[PDB]
Amino acid sequence: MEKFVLFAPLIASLIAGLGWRAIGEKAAQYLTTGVLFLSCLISWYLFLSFDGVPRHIPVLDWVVTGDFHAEWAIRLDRLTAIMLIVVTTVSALVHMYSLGYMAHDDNWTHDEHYKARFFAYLSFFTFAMLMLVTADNLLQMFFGWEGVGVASYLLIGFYYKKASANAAAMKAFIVNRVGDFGFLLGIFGIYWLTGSVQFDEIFRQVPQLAQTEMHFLWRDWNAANLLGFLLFVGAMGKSAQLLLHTWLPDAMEGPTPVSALIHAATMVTAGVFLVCRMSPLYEFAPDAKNFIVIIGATTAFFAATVGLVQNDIKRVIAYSTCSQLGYMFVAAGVGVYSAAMFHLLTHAFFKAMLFLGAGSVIHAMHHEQDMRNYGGLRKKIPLTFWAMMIGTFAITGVGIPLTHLGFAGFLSKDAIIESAYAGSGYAFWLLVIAACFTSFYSWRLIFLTFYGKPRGDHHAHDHAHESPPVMTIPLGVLAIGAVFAGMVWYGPFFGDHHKVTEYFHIIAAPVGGAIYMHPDNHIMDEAHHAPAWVKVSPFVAMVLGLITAWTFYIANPSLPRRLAAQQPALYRFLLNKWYFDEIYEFIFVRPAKWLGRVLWKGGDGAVIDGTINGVAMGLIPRLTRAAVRVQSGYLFHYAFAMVLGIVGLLIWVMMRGAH
Amino acid sequence: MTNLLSIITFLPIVAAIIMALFLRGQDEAAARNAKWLALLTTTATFVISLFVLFRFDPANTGFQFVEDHAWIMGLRYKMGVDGISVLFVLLTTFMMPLTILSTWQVQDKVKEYMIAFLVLEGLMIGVFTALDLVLFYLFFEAGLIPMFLIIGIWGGKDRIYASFKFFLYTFLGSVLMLVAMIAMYRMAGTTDIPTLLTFDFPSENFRLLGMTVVGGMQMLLFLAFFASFAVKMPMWPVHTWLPDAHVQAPTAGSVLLAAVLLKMGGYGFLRFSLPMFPVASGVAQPYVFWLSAIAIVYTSLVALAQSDMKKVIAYSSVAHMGYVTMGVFAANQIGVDGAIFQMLSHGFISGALFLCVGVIYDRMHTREIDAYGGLVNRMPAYAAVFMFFTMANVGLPGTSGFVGEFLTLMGVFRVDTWVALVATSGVILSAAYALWLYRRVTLGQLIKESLKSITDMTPRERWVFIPLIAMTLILGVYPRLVTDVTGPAVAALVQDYNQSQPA
Ligand SMILES: [Ca+2]
Repeated sequence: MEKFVLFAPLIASLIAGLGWRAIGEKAAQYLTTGVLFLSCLISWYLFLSFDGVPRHIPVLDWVVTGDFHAEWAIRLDRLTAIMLIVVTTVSALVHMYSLGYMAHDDNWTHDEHYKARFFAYLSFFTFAMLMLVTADNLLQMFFGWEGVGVASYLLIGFYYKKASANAAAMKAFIVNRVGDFGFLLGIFGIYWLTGSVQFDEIFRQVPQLAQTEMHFLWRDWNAANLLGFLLFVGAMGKSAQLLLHTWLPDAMEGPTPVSALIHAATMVTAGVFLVCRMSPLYEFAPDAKNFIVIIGATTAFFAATVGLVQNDIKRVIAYSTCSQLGYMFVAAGVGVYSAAMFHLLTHAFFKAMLFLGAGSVIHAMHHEQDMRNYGGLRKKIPLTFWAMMIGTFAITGVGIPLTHLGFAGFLSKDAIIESAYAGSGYAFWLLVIAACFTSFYSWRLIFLTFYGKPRGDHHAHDHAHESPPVMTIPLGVLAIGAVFAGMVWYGPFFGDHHKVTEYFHIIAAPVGGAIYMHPDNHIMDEAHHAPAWVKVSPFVAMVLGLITAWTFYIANPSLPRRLAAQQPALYRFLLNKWYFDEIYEFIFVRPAKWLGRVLWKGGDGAVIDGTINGVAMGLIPRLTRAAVRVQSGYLFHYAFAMVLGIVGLLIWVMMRGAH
Repeated sequence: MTNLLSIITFLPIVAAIIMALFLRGQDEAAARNAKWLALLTTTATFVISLFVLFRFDPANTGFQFVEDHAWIMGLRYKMGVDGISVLFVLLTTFMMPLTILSTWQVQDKVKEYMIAFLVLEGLMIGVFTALDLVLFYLFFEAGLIPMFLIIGIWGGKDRIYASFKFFLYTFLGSVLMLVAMIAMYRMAGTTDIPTLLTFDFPSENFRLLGMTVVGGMQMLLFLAFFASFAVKMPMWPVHTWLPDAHVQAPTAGSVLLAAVLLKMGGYGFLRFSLPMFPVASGVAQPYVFWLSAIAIVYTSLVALAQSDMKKVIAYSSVAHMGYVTMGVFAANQIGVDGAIFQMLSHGFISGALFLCVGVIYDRMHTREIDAYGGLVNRMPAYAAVFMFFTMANVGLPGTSGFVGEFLTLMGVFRVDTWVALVATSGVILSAAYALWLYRRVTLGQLIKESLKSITDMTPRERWVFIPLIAMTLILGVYPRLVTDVTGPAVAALVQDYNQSQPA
């Protein structure tokens, strides 16, 4: 039953991807879309019927060599069941949404066929993420890890005739490879310290790992801290965390349905999930968690400021995902992994809707993506307006301040902000400030597109119309999650310590549970006991950013233009996204190309070949010319040589003496 | 069925002699006969070598299928296989039928082309079956002759220089190994490889010229063999023959040059350097580690700078062999198993990539990257195949490329973390040059009149690739098909290496 969920999407993708010609494009699209829905139902049944006893379903042996063994296997615990409904639900919806969004594409000429290929890529992308989240060992986690990398590269560069898409997909693969470099070094370290790559066997040995010193490069390190850091470098790349983030903004070059799947279900959630799946190790690594928070909190702030000034609709939502994933890393760092998963689960719902909502706008607006040309549109697109509004409500966290009643992201974000206060003063303050910036760019997105004077070319504006039901029903189903999901799962994830324990079926060896929390950790409790000025600050900052957005676009709409002129250097800094790309091109790309040409022409050509050719073709021919010259043809010279030979040999015999 | 190794070794050579004698005519029908005769011969050799593969017993770490006869000058003709060398026989016989099938459109001196490949196969197989020290050297060096002519007659515009550099560079390194083989022959009084595997060559230090020779006689013998296998592998910096020979050879020549002949250097390390000179190998481990780490980084950056598509693939091979060298000299079960897997895996992937170059070389007669672009628009099947092997070339999990890379890196980590960190960066660098080459050649718009009418892969071309895609995926998903065979033999090899280390 679990195997069907895992392997059905792969089989559908193979049939649709390679054999759509035999069975036609339409049968291929329905095969992938239909098979996803069936797995989504099986995922929900697995999720709502889980009794709390993790299951281990073996499939095949992958790599066996001496004492090293990793297997194709399926583990089903609370974490796996959670990720199942998140992956399959959003993937199933994205397949349905794609049936209309890609119905007639302007990127391709009518000769070219793309519909069957696109749906095969989505099914395989689903397969890779499913393989990642059901992993029983660190190696299979890597396969899915690299699997989403190649599926994303296929989909981010779906429009292979667009040089911008081909560069963007290439960038995503390379940057995520930089993350996989640390991941791999963590896997090597774990195997040699514990003799296994299986999660349970690793967790059993974690307490000794915390007291272990491991040599690595120039010094010895606490094993747990080093390994936690090395595995986190992988999570930073996959979740587009700070310093490994530049690939996510450019993933917009792909189709809009791909952005939703990357940003809410498959790619970015992998990093947080790894942190939560590997919590039995991060609980015994005090210093690794410290670094997770600083990265997590700085990313939330960094990605919030950049979203303030971006003008492309998807790139605003692109940075929102990075900032939102900042929050979930703070929660795991402070030691509350249920809250990290809680926000991950709720984030999947309203983030998918926001992207599927923005696809409708782009689809309706004749595929224009610059918000500067998006005025009005509220009456022209009724349902997309409200779905986007609900998405804004959830991400901003519109609720009743001191109660436990509101949209999805209201509850989950408050849990993280409460935990941040108990866990790190650095974390708590950056998050609320980011929470203030979140409200501005979220509502700035609404006012620019769904309000004001119809702004930009009237042709599309007049022709604007609501997209067909196939693109709106998935939005509707998502809305049923971006309102009730937070209230539905608050208790089991964050509400009561006993409630959280049984849900996750959690010094004793940190094994048997979906997550682990060290006994000395009480941040979850201290979050509940936190004062009231903590529990209301998110509502205050959210409102505060809202009023600025209202003040900046409805009333006195010239304030946004004037302020940049007052502080212009700070306008460029945000607009250029803090210049990270330019720094990398200077420090990594250009030097690497220059280094290769120097080694190619200077090393191989001038030093190594220059020497070899210099001897083979310079020296030996020079000795040949001397030999030819000495063969003068004069008889008296040849006799001289014979006499020199005898005289030299006689000198040799004389030095040895009579004896 | 008692001389199976002799049959698979000399059957291709005998067929070449028959073809040279009893095949007449230079018209297309005469050429058409030569291609069919070669294809049936290579297919026959592969089928017979499957009997070896399936009768082979992995649990037995001794030599199987052994045949021994008297020979000249007091030597013996002895052949056999074990878990370390059986798979290199099957790889050779597997690539040969596919390589023949890819030459089906060659019209220039076809009968002579087929003879050179048939002779080359027999000599390549002998390298892996020989169990006599001199017999190994005979097949090891005899292979230079047909390859010298394959590059010279059918190569590119620089083939005269490439063929001479290939022969003389390789010849220079192996003559030093010949003198070491004569010395081992005199010390042990035998050329029997099984007997030399248990002999203890002296390792007590002595002084030679102005330096101490750490490792004594073993180090001197080790260095002679290292010179031969380092150039053959090739290792950095003795690699600069490969970007000439592999590039200037005909496509079929490049396939066998990269898929098979490179493996003779790595197999040499597993057959001789580690078993017969363990003390010297332990001493040389630090230097081999950094030469191999340098090779991965150095040639990965050099590949990124190439303007010539075939040269990118050529330089890629040198990086991939860097993993093999590290894995061998990590001298633990994980590293050595990864090294053998990496060698076999690189055979399918590198060969396939050289066939991908030939597909578009045949149509356009150029190797400049900038002469292509947007080929996906006219060549959908090619872009899919080229993409698959591009991804295998960057060690993507699920393809056989990942397994060999992963295990050699983890075996080295156990010994040296600095080396493993530098070598592991190849995953970042391999993706860089491999993806950039694929993008610049296959993706984009078709904006050149020359490429406007380009055709897609023909059915024969598609069928050459399908076996290579199968092996890459099968071994990527089920590598146990390889490690079950090599497991027990590597375990015994690793154990002897440990028991010989100085105490
Ligand atoms: Ca031995």
